[PDB]
Amino acid sequence: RFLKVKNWETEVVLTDTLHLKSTLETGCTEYICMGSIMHPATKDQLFPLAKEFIDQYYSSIKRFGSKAHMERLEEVNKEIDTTSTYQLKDTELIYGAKHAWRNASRCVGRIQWSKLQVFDARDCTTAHGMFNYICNHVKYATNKGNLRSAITIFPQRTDGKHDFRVWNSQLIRYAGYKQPDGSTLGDPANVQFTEICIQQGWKPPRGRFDVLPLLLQANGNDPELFQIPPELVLEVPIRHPKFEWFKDLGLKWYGLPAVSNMLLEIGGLEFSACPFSGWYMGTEIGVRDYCDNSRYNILEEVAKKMNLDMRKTSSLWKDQALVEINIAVLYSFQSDKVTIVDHHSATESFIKHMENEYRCRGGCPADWVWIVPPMSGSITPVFHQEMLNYRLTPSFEYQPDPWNTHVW
Amino acid sequence: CPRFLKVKNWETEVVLTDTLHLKSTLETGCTEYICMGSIMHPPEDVATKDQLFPLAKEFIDQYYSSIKRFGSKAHMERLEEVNKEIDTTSTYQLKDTELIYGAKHAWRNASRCVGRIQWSKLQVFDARDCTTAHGMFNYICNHVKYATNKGNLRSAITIFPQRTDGKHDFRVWNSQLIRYAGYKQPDGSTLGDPANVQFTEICIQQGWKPPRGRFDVLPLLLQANGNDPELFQIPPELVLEVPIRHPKFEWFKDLGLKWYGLPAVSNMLLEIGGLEFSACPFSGWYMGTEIGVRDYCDNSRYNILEEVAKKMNLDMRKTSSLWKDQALVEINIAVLYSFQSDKVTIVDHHSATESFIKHMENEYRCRGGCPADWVWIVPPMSGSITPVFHQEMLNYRLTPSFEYQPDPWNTHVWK
Ligand code: HEM
Ligand code: HEM
Ligand SMILES: CNCCc1cc(C#N)cc(OCc2ccc3c(C)cc(N)nc3c2)c1
Ligand SMILES: CNCCc1cc(C#N)cc(OCc2ccc3c(C)cc(N)nc3c2)c1
Ligand SMILES: C[C@H](O)[C@H](O)[C@H]1CNc2nc(N)[nH]c(=O)c2N1
Ligand SMILES: C[C@H](O)[C@H](O)[C@H]1CNc2nc(N)[nH]c(=O)c2N1
Ligand SMILES: [Zn+2]
Repeated sequence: RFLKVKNWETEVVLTDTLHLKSTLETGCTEYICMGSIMHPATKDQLFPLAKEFIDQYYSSIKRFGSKAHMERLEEVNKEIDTTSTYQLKDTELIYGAKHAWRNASRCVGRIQWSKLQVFDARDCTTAHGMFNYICNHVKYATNKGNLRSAITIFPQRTDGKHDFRVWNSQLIRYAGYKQPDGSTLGDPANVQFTEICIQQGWKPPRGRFDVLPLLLQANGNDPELFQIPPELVLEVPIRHPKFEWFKDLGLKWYGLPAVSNMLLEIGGLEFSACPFSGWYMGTEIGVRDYCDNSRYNILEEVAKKMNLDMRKTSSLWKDQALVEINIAVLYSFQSDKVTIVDHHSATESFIKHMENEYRCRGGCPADWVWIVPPMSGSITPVFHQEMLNYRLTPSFEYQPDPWNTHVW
Repeated sequence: CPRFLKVKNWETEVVLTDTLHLKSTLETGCTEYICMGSIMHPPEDVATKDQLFPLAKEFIDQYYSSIKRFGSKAHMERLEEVNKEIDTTSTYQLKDTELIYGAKHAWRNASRCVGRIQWSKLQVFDARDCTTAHGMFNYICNHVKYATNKGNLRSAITIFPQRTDGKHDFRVWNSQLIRYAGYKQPDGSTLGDPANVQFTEICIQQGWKPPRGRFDVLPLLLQANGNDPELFQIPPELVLEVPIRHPKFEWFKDLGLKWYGLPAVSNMLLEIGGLEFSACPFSGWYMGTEIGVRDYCDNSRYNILEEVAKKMNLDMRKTSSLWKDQALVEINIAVLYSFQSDKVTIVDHHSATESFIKHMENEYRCRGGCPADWVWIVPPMSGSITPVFHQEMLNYRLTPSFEYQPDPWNTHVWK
């Protein structure tokens, strides 16, 4: 069936055909919707999946059923038959990575999807190799503040006992320390990871914003610690354009958001190590990272310096402080010429991106729960935009944390 | 389908277990290959006898289970009595006790409502003896006066006769009992509430003489027994309003904004045991954001962000200054302050979302679940600093329920 989606602000109606191509389940059924749930090979499995991907690749370059296409099918078939897997061509790898981003239903930044620098690291064999590759990624992506989207792809999974993994959840994150008095210093999101680094030999500064070491696992071996050279770690001290006292809060963040714990799937092949990076939407830092109760939780401190009456919730003192923090963050990044996008501009771009995809591609899978910003929702255009969510491959998937799997 | 489904709160780590979804009745619109969770809405004929029996039995069973008389003599007798009614008259009538139970539970089952901790405290007004629009007007006026209660608002529903053949429907044509007019101007601009321009035009055609102001309370347009609808003015003394002022910004009053105290939705259909109540206005009290974010700041509504921001002397040329966000917060601060000052019941979005979490938890424990639509439950501003943002929810449709129905002017056969 052709499915329609309406924008209730502009009354624009798009028609979705693309969803007809998905073959992977979403978690919902006819009788129960799980749209707010965060997470609901063999030779015989592998070839149909490879064939599907090869087919859409040669279809994408307008040479479906070509001599080259047919040969590739045969090439891939023989290679699965004789090795229980196959290797992607470089062109395929790049096409696959861009489309995993394209298909990422939860990403509001996908207007950029085809500007992705793809680093092929499939010849890597050791944690030291991974560290070199990651350093180059970071240096290239940071670009002195003029951030550039990139992904580095390490060797595919083989038998499951020789996985490459980046144990860090992002390449750059701050440590979190569980205090004697039961509280938390630094980032409470990373307390467990920090403890593993400590246990593995990392000597913690025990400050509020200590950059974590890289913890890297190659070919299924024990992971090894590495310090990212500090000149590669671009950071922004947070200040406020009106409140002189804001800089006295001591807040800072890092410029490069680079998620490193997801799994890239292309044509049935699994890439368990594929750190990918872009640039920040301000709310990621200013709302979630700084103001989640289970994160840096700074609302009370800021509201106090703002001298706001904090006794009753209906004074909306949290909401006032939230906006000012997010102002400061955008101002700080912009003053230091570090790429950042505000949630108005970002969501705006995403609506334009949806219109592009519906025209040229017949749809765009999108997850309203994640696309709508964590503040000021309904004064952004995506709030009023009906979206259809469905799962297309290639894709980025969640995977279990390595310390639950690995035996040393 | 699995017997136990789990939901997690990502802030508190609390994990709840849902068994109530097993009692789900109609489809959600999703399939296993697509999710329609952000779609707003995923023939003139009525239920046949065969369609009607199992729906009635289902409801009667559920009623007697609730009062701990399942399998009792009374239960079996009521079953038999209902069965005979349907067989000889192709429909049946609810007992008052059943009617009150069904109405309370349609609210309890309303996945999009954040206010459901209050569900058992609902004043049900039985208007199934109503025969004319004048009578509907009498019932609606009494409802408004009772629910308003001089500002100490009390939740209530008034239930007009159920549907019979579908050519004799009772309808309130208004979408809410109390709403403001909108008037499209020859030059393309709108006066009043742009959301209501269509309904307003209908009223004007029906004879209404419009004041043509910014906040003119609309007349009731009331359809009894399938007849042409009739106009009635609500006695202005029955319409509680709050002028919007600001605890710090003295100039805020000069904006001349006000809103009405009583949110009373009147265009939904109540379904109980396969019976359809097409006219069933229900009312509660407001969450601030319903007025301060949506009513006032939606672009296709009153759209006041700009004018407020200018009076705040904000720099408005760069979106990254968050002038919209800054203005939005102050507007919502004003609304809560004005209502509280005038002692009209209102709830802020922090308090409401916290109550709903406690409510949900209690429902999971005492009922085996609580259907919730995250896309509607999370407030239109400051989402993640409310506890519902981090709460996984399962959405599914239980009966009795409130349902959408077609706009009456689109279907009505004019006499
Ligand atoms: C270029 C600028 C980008 C911006 C502004 C952006 C923005 C965002 C935001 C705000 C989220 C929600 C994050 C959260 O709340 O945790 C997100 C999710 C996501 N992004 Fe993007 N993103 C960008 C680039 C990219 C790139 C380059 C990739 C991959 C090559 C990517 C893949 C993803 C994926 C897979 C998710 C969802 C992960 C999940 O399911 O948990 N994004 N993005
Ligand atoms: C008592 C105080 C109440 C509060 C604070 C409250 C709050 C809300 C809010 C904020 C919404 C979202 C509205 C929107 O964005 O359009 C909503 C929706 C809804 N409420 Fe409640 N509500 C209350 C009482 C009631 C009552 C008494 C009923 C019925 C007996 C009810 C039934 C519903 C239904 C059916 C919806 C969703 C309508 C739809 O699907 O479009 N509510 N409520
Ligand atoms: C409490 N937060 C946990 C939610 C989360 C989990 C995982 C994983 N695995 C991955 C996630 O990725 C979000 C993401 C991914 C990529 C991003 C890029 C490339 C840029 C950007 N600005 N934000 C991103 C944000 C998020
Ligand atoms: C502008 N978009 C309108 C979306 C909407 C449509 C319908 C219908 N039909 C009914 C709706 O009801 C929302 C609602 C219903 C009852 C409420 C009560 C009883 C109290 C309250 N504070 N808000 C309500 C809000 C909303
Ligand atoms: C497209 C989207 O489903 C639509 O804008 C919804 C989103 N969530 C909402 N949530 C509430 N409470 N009220 C609404 O009117 C809407 N509108
Ligand atoms: C329970 C709920 O699904 C969860 O809190 C989600 C809601 N929406 C989100 N949206 C974004 N962008 N990021 C998130 O981490 C979340 N968390
Ligand atoms: Zn769904």
